[PDB]
Amino acid sequence: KNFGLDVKITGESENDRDLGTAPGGTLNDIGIDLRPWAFGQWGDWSAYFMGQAVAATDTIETDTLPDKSYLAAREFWVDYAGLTAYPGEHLRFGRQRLREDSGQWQDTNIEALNWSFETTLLNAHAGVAQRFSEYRTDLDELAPEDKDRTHVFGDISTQWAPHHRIGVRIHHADDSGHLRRPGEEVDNLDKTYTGQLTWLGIEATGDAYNYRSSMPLNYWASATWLTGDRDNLTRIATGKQSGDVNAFGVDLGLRWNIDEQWKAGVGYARGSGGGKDGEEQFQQTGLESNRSNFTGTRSRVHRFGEAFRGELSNLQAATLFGSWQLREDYDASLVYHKFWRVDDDSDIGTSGINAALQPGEKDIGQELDLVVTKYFKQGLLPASMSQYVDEPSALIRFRGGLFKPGDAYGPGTDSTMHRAFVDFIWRF
Ligand SMILES: [Ca+2]
Repeated sequence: KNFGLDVKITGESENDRDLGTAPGGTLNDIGIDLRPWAFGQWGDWSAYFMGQAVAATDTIETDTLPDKSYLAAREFWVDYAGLTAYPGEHLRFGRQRLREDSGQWQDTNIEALNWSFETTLLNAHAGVAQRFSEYRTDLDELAPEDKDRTHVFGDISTQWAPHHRIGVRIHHADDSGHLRRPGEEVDNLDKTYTGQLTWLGIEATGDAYNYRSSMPLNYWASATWLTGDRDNLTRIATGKQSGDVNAFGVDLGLRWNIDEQWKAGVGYARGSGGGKDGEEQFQQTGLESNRSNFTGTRSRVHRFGEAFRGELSNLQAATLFGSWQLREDYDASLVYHKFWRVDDDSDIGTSGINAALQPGEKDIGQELDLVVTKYFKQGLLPASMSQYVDEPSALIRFRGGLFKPGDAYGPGTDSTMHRAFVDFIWRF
């Protein structure tokens, strides 16, 4: 198939993003999303384009990787698979899906040069990336954190025993911006800091993200060191405070495949925080979605809550989950989280909650998530297409989170909050 059209209809219900502390923050809306694509392959070469047309009753989210209507170019790349005789080896250039199984490093569409090498024994990847635009009719300027930020990254891992992998992973980001000079008026679209960061990681998995595992016990474990420096802006520009960064992040999980249908598991993750001038404040690459198959179903789930959508930054999370599935027809995940701040005086990086944290309070909150999918036989897509992980065929899916703020959110804030979606996907 050289041509296709992915059709997505979505309802999003959100209430209340700011927990009743500001105007807005709510949605209860519907949208249709059309994505015509073209694929072609000749010799060692291939090329790919995917566009996007969206019309919605309000500004809802139609993917998990501003006007009510817009057009976009999501993907456009050329690929060359002639460098070696390995079938799992190719080099890809242009705007593409950068993804890794945990989703905690990269899960995004971005302009890139990315080299992939996959074999039974050994997987490796290396690449560079940078955003130059959103390629959307409704956005004119990059987010400040993306402006002039380059990414270089790589990974290498081996399968040391059947279904068990271990490997290393690295990523580096350089903010080569010229922070607003002293005096000038700081724009909302201006950077809040610049610097250079390196993440060095080790990871071990045993069918961690394999929903068809032949093993009764699956696991994941990763440890990541973050080091570099930052120059932070101090609305008129007073100057900058430069400082080193040395921080740490970890993520652990166990999953028991009770039988072919039923699974249960637990998880823990921490990203350091605090220190002088935020020296020990861990943070992620900025390319991550934090979504994966950690509950052991075909459906991906936000590692840190559909609702809270925590970033691993001054953040501690404990997780409990069950999941069910029936062949390739259905799946469902039930997930419970509790969240804490590591340093009760610093912020917690990005989330799906826009409300101030009270100093001295560690109890961020807790959340219950439900994910339910029915898959249809029609629209079977080849595993080589990037959307395969989320939308391998036509399907209908419910994805929801209910968040209960803890003491870290003072009085005046709502006692409950939710974000929930229904997604319907059809493919022509
Ligand atoms: Ca509100």
